[PDB]
Amino acid sequence: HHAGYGKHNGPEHWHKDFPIAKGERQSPVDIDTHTAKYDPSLKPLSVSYDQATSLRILNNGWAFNVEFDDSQDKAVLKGGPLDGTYRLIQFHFHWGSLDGQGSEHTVDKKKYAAELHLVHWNTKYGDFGKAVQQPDGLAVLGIFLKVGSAKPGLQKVVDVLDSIKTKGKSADFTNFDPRGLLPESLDYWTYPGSLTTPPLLECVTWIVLKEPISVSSEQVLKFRKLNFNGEGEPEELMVDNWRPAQPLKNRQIKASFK
Ligand SMILES: [Zn+2]
Repeated sequence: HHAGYGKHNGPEHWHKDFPIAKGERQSPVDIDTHTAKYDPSLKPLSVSYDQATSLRILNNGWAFNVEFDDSQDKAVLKGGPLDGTYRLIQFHFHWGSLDGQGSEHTVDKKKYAAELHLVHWNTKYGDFGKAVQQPDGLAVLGIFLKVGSAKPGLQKVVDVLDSIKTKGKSADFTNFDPRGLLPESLDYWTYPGSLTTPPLLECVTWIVLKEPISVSSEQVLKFRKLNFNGEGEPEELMVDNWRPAQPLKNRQIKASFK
């Protein structure tokens, strides 16, 4: 009996096992576009994914992760609010049971159909395990998904989902280019936050892009065919695996644009 996204083990229960759930810098949060202030000190954001090396895709009962080889300095995120180099380790999505919900962060209370999280860790801390124990250990690039035209660069991911339908299943996923999941503009809000799943460590600098990518209804539907459960157990569809907006508390969201 562990945390999850159900009525008896959902986000509202998670504080019992993880007190930090009611912390001072939890995510996600609602982004009030009118209160977010342009920050001149922010340097240009640099997303260098040309040498990215994907290796596997895994259904971990919470989402599916496309894992990358981070044993070396290849796919990195730098600049913006960021000091030093952050290495891409994995990316995953959160999505809903319907197009009207699914994203973790919200924009003026608006909920998107889904949200992509590209997770990177600060190389100054040597490894991901050590990085999550630091306030500036992680940088997560957040990208909203809306339903409309299909995203060509996402189809490769959609096509393998049938092979990792249940919790614990994984499949080879080499040569996938994450650049195909990026929107045209790199305009972003930024604020200090957490992991959005247990253990909810407040080790994350959040970079959330303003421009959404569009995915087809067909692509998201195949998201919704995944299972939270393991092979051979009662089918629980993997839908609404998102944590709701959390109190902003003593934080300010900064904008990279005007
Ligand atoms: Zn996430």
